[PDB]
Amino acid sequence: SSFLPKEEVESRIIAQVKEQNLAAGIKVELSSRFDKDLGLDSLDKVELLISLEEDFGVEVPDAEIDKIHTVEDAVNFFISNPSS
Amino acid sequence: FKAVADVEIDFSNRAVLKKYVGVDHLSKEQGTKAKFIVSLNSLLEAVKSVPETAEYRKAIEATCQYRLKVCGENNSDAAIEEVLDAHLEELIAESKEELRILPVLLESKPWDVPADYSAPVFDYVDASTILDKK
Amino acid sequence: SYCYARKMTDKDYIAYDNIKNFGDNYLTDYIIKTVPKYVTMAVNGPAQSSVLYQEPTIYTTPEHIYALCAFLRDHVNLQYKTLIDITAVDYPERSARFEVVYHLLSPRLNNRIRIKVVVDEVTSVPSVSRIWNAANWFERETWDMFGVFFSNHPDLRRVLTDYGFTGHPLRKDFPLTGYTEVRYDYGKKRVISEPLELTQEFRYFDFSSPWDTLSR
Amino acid sequence: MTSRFAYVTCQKARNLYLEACRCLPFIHRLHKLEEITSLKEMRLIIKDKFRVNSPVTDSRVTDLLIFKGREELETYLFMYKQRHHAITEYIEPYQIKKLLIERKSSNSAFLDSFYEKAYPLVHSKYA
Amino acid sequence: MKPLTPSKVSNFTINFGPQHPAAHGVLRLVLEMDGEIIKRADPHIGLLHRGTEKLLEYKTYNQGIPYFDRLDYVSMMCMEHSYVLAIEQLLNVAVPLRGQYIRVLFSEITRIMNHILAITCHSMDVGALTPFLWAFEEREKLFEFYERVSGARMHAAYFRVGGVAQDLPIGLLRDIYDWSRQFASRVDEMEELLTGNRIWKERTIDVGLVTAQQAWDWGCSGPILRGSGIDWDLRKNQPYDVYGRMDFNVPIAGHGDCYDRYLVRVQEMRESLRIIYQCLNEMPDGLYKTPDQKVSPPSRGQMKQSMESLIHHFKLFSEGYHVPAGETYRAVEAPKGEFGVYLVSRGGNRPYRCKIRSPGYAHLQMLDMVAKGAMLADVVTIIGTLDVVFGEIDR
Amino acid sequence: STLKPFDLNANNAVRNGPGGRSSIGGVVATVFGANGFIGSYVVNEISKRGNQVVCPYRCNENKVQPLKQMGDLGQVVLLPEFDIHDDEYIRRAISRSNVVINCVGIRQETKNYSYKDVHVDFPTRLAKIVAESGKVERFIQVSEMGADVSHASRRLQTKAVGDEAIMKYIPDATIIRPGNVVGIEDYFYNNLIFQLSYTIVAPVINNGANKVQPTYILDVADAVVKILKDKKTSGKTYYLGGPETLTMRQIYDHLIDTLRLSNDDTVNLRYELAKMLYKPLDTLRTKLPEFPFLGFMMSSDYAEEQVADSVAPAGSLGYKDLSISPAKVTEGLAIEGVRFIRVGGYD
Amino acid sequence: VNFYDAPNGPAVEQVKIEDEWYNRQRTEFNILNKQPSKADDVFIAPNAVVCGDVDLYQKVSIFFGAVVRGDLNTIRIGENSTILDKAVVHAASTSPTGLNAATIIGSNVTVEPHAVLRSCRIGDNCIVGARSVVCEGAIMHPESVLAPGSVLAPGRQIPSGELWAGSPAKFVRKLTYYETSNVIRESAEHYYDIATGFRNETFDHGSAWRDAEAYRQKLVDYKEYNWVNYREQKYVMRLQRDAAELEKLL
Ligand SMILES: NC(=O)C1=CN([C@@H]2O[C@H](COP(=O)(O)OP(=O)(O)OC[C@H]3O[C@@H](n4cnc5c(N)ncnc54)[C@H](OP(=O)(O)O)[C@@H]3O)[C@@H](O)[C@H]2O)C=CC1
Ligand SMILES: CCCCCCCCCCCC(=O)SCCNC(=O)CCNC(=O)[C@H](O)C(C)(C)COP(=O)(O)O
Repeated sequence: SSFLPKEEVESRIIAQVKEQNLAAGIKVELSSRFDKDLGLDSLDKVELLISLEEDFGVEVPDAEIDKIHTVEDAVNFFISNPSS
Repeated sequence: FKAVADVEIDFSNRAVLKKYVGVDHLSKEQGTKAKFIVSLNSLLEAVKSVPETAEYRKAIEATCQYRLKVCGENNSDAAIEEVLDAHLEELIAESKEELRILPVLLESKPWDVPADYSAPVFDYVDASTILDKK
Repeated sequence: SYCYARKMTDKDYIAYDNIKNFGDNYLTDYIIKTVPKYVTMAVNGPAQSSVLYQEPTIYTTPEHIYALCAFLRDHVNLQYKTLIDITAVDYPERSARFEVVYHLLSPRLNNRIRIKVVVDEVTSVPSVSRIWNAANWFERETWDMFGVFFSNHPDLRRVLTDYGFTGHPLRKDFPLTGYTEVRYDYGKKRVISEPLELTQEFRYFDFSSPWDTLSR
Repeated sequence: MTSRFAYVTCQKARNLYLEACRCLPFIHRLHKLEEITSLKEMRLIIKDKFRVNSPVTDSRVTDLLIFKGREELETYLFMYKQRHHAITEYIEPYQIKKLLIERKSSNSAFLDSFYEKAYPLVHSKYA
Repeated sequence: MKPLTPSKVSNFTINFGPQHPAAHGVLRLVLEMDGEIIKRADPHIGLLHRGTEKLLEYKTYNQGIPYFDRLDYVSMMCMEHSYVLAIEQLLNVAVPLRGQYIRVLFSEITRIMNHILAITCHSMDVGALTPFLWAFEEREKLFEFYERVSGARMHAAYFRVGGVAQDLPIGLLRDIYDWSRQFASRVDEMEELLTGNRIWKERTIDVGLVTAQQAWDWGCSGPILRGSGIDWDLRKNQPYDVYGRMDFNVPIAGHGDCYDRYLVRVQEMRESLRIIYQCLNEMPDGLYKTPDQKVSPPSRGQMKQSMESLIHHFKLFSEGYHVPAGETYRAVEAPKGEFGVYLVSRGGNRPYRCKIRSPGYAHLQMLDMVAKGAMLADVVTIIGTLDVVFGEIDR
Repeated sequence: STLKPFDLNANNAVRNGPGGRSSIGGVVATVFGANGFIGSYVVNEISKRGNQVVCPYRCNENKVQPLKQMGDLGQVVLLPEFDIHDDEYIRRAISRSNVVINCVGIRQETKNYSYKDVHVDFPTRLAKIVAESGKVERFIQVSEMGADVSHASRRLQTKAVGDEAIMKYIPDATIIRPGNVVGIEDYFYNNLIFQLSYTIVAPVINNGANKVQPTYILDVADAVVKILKDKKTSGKTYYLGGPETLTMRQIYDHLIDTLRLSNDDTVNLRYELAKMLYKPLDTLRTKLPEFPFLGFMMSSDYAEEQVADSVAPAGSLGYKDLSISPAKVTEGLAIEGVRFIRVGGYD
Repeated sequence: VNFYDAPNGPAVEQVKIEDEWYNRQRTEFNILNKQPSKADDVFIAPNAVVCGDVDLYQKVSIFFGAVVRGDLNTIRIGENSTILDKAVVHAASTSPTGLNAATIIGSNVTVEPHAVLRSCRIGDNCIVGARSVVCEGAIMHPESVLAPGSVLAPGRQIPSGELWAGSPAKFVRKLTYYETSNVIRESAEHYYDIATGFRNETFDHGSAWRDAEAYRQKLVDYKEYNWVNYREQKYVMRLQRDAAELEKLL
């Protein structure tokens, strides 16, 4: 279901994740919960999703925002979606 | 009152008066006595939903009985207007307006209160009464 | 109901005798007996209509305000077709600080009634706009000046205060002069808001006498 | 129509923030703020505006605060407030903070305020 | 299997800014219009909100009277009158008959100037400028009466608790009577230019239609009620001064359009002239302010000859009178409608809460319902009939 | 942030308040050239903080109208008749003043006043008058960056000679030397725009090679405040260049881009030709009154100052010593003014 | 009772079934916004009832007593498909499977008497036997036959070329080439011939209206007949309903 390469989208999402103040230092990769691994706040999570909105020209549902939890989950969401 | 129209019209015609003051806006119907009787009887039928020993129902029954009496002795529709201080059209609209709030009163049921309900009332006594005399 | 002009001549009377009596002395008792759940207490005092008469004041709770207002407007004997105004008074000494006041007119009864709902900062008062369309702006003003939230209002927005004003000015804890002041800057060619400075401070003159007794 | 096979708001502020972020481009275009500020840059200010009210925990106070923040957003969205208002109250202070160069004062916080004014509670203008 | 039907969309969210041929003051009006027809009107107010209500709380009762004069610059006397009536009700103070007559007389005079300004400024908004200038000379003659009684042409502050500040100067009653002898002819001159004019008729007929039910629902008062067929006047239904003695007839119209309200206002000017003539002929002799000197200042010779009067003067001009704890709402028939003050007293020398009920606030709220389906040009006429004053709307 | 005092003697006694319009700052200032572009912002900065500013001006009530709004009651004092040759008026102007700022300068010569008068004689005379008083504690003179004794242009040479005279009489004076100042009322971008749009051809001296360091007016105004808030700055010259060094061709191109001009209207009027076209017109200027048609751009001095690099010397004091980060003049708020004209979505 | 947003308007006069003195049943009639569509050669028996969104293709025959109710969802009957006597075709609002709940009948399909079809896909050249029930979501593939007295449970499938029988319908035998090619089509053609016959002796307006016209003429002669402008009354009723709906407080 990956419309575009997994490596590319992952590198891009982690590039935007690095832009946030924390979510870096020793662990910035997959399998990192936004609020339980990276120290991100919920508002910061929503803003990060909006920055990914600008990067990949595709919207995210709010209920999906309730469903998204990880760096794996966000890249999975963006690869799944045909507009990408 | 004084009409603000230069044109000369007869205000004792009892229809030119109603056309001038705009009662037709309130109701396009003519508003005869029989319509008033029907409206009062329909209000009496409606208030049956309210419990029998409810002060509101007794009030509506008393008011409807008073107005049905006033219709009784007075055979002239204008006489009813004089006694009730209203045009027959707005008297008829009155019962419908009462009908409108029956659903809202049956949802909250204000008449249900405990048998120890007590509403404190504070009353003002004027000094002019005491100072002038007792 | 609606005081449509009926009598062309000799309407010198203020109103009929029966209509005056029923509203001069039976109005509060009639309200209490007819709709007891809504009423918590009643005060008869100096009349709003006139100096000589006496007009009722009814205290009710926020939950019952909509039904009490609907009863007052459309009851055959009591037809308060008009909402004169809606007001709040801040009483910081009380736990329930705000007293929302409703003023009504019955053209048929030629009488005025005052309805009070006592709330606090957190609680909300249901909007009565469906009963009287005039309420919308009055409740918006009450929200602006005092901070009382009105539930189910079509669009509760500030009216009087400047755009971006967050404080509620008529609260007794709000400074008379406020917190900010407005000036044009030459450097930034914009009109800007700054913290308050007063060239001459407001002089509060304490005129109270120890011997006075009227103060409650 | 049946077979056995047939049938087999703690975050109100997050929603308000999402509404603000989604409405940001519209106010950028309505208020002609494209060139002066970026969307991400304003998205950063909005969080600080949200963070000032963190300590509250009562639900009712939270409701009032959310309603007031929605009003603040609606003022810009409906053109009640103007472009210069947006410049003065959000964009200019944020840009000023970035352009600020300050010497790390060796004196503690007490010494600096003691040198500055007798009553620390009184504000200072044009610091 | 029956086709559905789509609809059309409205745009053109105009902003109608402060605009000179309109009701005086600054009006910001946001109008949503489908083409040339308005679909929603949202008046933006607060442009003349001076915080009057909160300022009253920091002043003594006599110190707060000048606020009511400046709430409505067209009708000062009626505005301060409600405040003094409410303080009198709480204080239980009785006004002497001469002062009651002087209040009724000057209230009718300010009513007449208000109606003159309203009608001629409305005609100016339409585009006729001759009635406007023809009216300023009359309004000057009436401002001259004000400057005679108070020394201020506009903000007199003449009405006081328990009576009037000073007595009528000698020769005033004759001059007012002469102005009255010629007023009816002047009004007829104005009436011919407006009434009967085809362009005025076309501009005003069937514009701003209001029905009695709508007026009561929106809380309207005065000319708006009487142009729709409602025989309701506070001066008659709820008299507040020697108005009960006065003999005058309510003007009534039924259509509710702009023209009907204009005709009502002209007839109201005539009725006010009748009331003034009755006031002039029946003006009593005696005290103009209340004899009680614990609520009214003593006379100057009296303060200069008596110890008790000097004490009362000092304590009334420094502390002021103490109003007993209580609440009251007193309304007066202002020229623009019903103006009322809700005064809350806790027993001190300053008001705790002074709510002002604006007659024009509810009319501006009614603007949206009235100005639905109208045009950009009709808004000016509709605003003219409401006759809204924004210092009065924004307290 | 902690408010820093104006480092003036006995300020601690007089100063009181938060530092705003209604507060009391212990600075009484005589700003010569107040109605000018540079002077008005300096007056605004000083008066904004509650200080009193004396503004001597040549009789012109409409030109000095903005200065009236600058300060609270009695803070902005406008003296009606200012002449550079009148000693008694200068003494009266600086009577109560403890800081004097000189922003008086002429871009071009006229019949009444030459460069040598305004840029040399007035600084020397004012320096003597300030020196004899003793109450004046701080002196600030505003000059161009490119001012040098060995400069072809007469304006930039006379300015440096006047600065040296000021340094001789008052040793503790600070010489502020900003670059081409960008502002709403500036003579840099406004003249360039007028050249691009209402002139038949835009002559560019050489190919725009000359390098410049433009700075925003608010930065220079803040720099003046930082000079006055430190006594250690006295006796030093500060080259207040902008954050970015740009050639004149880049600025012309970027103005064309921001305004979205159809194409490039600039032409190559190389040097050695302007030196022949404008050379008689200078003699024309010295014998005729002020005329709007020709000025500043149409002079040999402008060509001579546009053939050199007006950039800060490497070893030099600047904004960093004053702890100010200059804002870019090609982006942000600085460029809004030219932006309002046209941006291609506009008209 | 009265649907005020009905496409043709509210009903000015509604008559009770007790007050009817004759049978007024219509063979094709409109249920609110759903209109049945028929071709020129489609035969509907006088007894038959067709209502709702039912689309009748060319050569469709609806025989006596058959009810085709297209109220909940769409019914489509294909070319030369015959619904025989007392056979009910109905559509469900939703199907259990989750597919479209329309009742689509293919071409040359014979639905034998008293067979009930509800929200099923019936393929071309199919026979549903007498008293055979095909439930919601059941799909019969083309050239398949369901024997009399058999039930297809919801969501079940009958493959092509097969004969199925039993209450839990099960495979019996494969239909032969001759059967599928000829006989299934031939049955539909025979019933088309019968329906063509019935159509040929049908008058456009048969002489049953005369009896009601006699009563109407008697009312006219005795001056009780009233002329009602139903269009204007519908307009007035809708206006009054809108005004009342605006007035109501709850
Ligand atoms: N691009 C710039 O703006 C830069 C400016 N500077 C220097 O700063 C100084 C001023 O800058 P700017 O303000 O732009 O120049 P302005 O010409 O705009 O200001 C000049 C001021 O001096 C006054 N003035 C000029 N000649 C006389 C005179 N003969 N007698 C009395 N007053 C006089 C003017 O008053 P009037 O209006 O009546 O002439 C005006 O107030 C100049 O020396 C300039 O070189 C430094 C760096 C760059
Ligand atoms: C240019 C236009 C700009 C518009 C500016 C609008 C600014 C609006 C500011 C209003 C601020 C509020 O609402 S404050 C809303 C009420 N404040 C509360 O604290 C309630 C619960 N708070 C929390 O959970 C955390 O503090 C929190 C960090 C919020 C995590 O958010 P989440 O609950 O998701 O987890």
